[PDB]
Amino acid sequence: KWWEEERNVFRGRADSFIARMHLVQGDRRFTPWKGSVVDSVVGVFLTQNVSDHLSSSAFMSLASQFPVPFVRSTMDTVDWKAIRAADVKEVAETIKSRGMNHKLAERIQGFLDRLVNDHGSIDLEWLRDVPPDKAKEYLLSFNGLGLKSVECVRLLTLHHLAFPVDTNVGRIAVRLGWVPLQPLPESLQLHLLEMYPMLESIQKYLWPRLCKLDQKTLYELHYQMITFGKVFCTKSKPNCNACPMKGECRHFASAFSQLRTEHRVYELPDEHPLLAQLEKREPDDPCSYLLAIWVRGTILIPCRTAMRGSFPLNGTYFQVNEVFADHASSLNPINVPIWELPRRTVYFGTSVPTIFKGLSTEKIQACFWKGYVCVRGFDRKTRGPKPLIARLH
DNA sequence: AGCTGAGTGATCCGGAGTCTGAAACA
DNA sequence: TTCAGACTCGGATCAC
Ligand code: SF4
Repeated sequence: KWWEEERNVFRGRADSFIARMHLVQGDRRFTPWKGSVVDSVVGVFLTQNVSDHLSSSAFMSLASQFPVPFVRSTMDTVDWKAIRAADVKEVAETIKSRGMNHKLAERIQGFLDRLVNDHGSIDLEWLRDVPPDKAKEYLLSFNGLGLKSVECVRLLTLHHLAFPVDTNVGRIAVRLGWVPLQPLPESLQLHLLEMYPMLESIQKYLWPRLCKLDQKTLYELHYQMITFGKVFCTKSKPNCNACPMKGECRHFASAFSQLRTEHRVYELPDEHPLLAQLEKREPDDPCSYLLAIWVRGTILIPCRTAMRGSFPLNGTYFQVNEVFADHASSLNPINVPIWELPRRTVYFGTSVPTIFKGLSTEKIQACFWKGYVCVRGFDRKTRGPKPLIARLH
C-alpha cells in the first residue's frame, strides 16, 4: 500500500509536468510514422553515442547511399540486402561524418549476419506478436545493445510499457524534486550542485514508480522531457530562472548575437503552383512550407514531407517546428518576381541548445507557436544530407 | 584461508562542434 | 586579439 502512494505521487508529478510544458511546446500528441522495425534497430545502433542531428544526418546518408528501389507501411526505406553484400570500407566511409564508423559498421554487419543466419530474410515485424518480455530478452540478447537501447526501441516503436533514460532524462530526474542523487546510498553532504556523473542504473529505483501508466502518457512524457532538457536544462548554465519549475526545481533553490540568426520571412501556402516540384506535401504536419527572402527567393521544406515520414523511432529525432534546407534552392536560388503572406521567423543555427541559449521565456513561446528551427540542409535529387549553406549561419 | 567474485572503474572508439584559458598587447 | 587542447550527445573490454 505504501508502494501505492509513491506510485500516485509520481503519477501526479508527471501529470503536472506533461501539462505545464504543454502550454509551451504546443501539441506533442502521438502521430504515427511509417517504416519497418529494422529501421528502428539500425537507428538505435546509430545514435548510440552521438548527438541527435549528427545521428539523423548519418542515417539519411545511409538511406541515400543505398535507397530501396521504390514506386504504417512497414517497409524498409533502405535495401539492407545491399549493405549485407556491401563492404566494410565503403559503409564506414558512408557514416564517416558520425565517428566510430568502423566499429558501428562492423556491428551493423554482424547484426545483419546474425539475423540472416537465424531466419533468412531480413524481417522483424513478428516482434509485434510475441509478449513483450521475450521480445525484450531477444533484442537484449544481441551484442552492442544495452538496456536503454532495447527499452527505447520497445517504447517508441512497439508501444510497450518502457521508459528509456538518456543522459537528459537521468539528469532531469535527479535534479528536479524527483528521485535524489542518493537512491541506494546516503551522501547527505555535498554543499554544491556540481552534478557529478549520476547517469547510471538508477532505473531499479525509478522504474518501480512508473510501472502502471498509460502508453501515450509515457510517450508524451519522454518526448516533452527530451525537448525540455534540450531547451531548458543544459549541463552548462541552465536558463533556470526561466523554467516554470523554478518554484519547484531543487537546483534552483540552491541559488534562490552569434547564437541565433533569424530572418522574418513568409510561409508558403500548400497550393502554390511554383511548388509543383516539392513532393506533394502530406497532410499530417502542423507546420507548412517556408520561403527565405533576402525577384529573389529561397524555399524551405518540412522534415516529414522531405523524408515522406517513415523515420525510425517514430520521428522523435526532430522538433515539431523543424524544417530542411533544399540544397538546390541554396546553390542557385530561384528568382521569383508575395508581401501580404503571413510573416514568420526561421531561427537558424547549428543545434537546439545553441539557438535557445540566453532567450527569454516569451521569445521561446513565440518560436514554439509561430516559429521554426533549421540546423541542416537537404538535397532533393539524391535524397541525401549535405552541409548547411554558409549564406545564413 | 586462500580462493572466488561481484562490481565497478577507469579507459576506449572518433569526428565536429563549442568553451575556455593562456598568451599577448594595450 | 589568436588558439589549442579539453569537453560534450553507451556499449564493448579489461583490469582490479
Ligand atoms: S528550474 Fe531551471 S535548472 Fe531547474 S529544470 Fe527548470 S530550467 Fe532547468
